[PDB]
Amino acid sequence: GSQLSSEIENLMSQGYSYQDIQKALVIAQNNIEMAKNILREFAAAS
Amino acid sequence: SQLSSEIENLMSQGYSYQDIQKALVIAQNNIEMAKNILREFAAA
Repeated sequence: GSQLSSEIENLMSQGYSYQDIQKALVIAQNNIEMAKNILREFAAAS
Repeated sequence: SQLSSEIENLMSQGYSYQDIQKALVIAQNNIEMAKNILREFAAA
C-alpha cells in the first residue's frame, strides 16, 4: 500500500464515508492535513 | 465592499457565519476553496 491509501483507510475507520473522503481530498488539492480538517469540522462519521 | 460582500452572499445562501469562518480558516482564506467546502459539506 501507499501513504495516501493508508490515510484513507484510517479515515474510514473513523466513520467518514469514502465519498466524503474523496470530495475532501479533491477540494484540498490532495493536501491530506487539509482534507482531514474539512472532514473533522464538517463531515458526519458513522 | 469586496470581501464583506462575499460573507454577506454566503449567509444569504444560508450558511452560518461560524461555518463560513471555519471554511476560510481551513482554506487559509482561499475564498474559492472555502466556497467549495461550504457547498459540499456545510448545512445551508
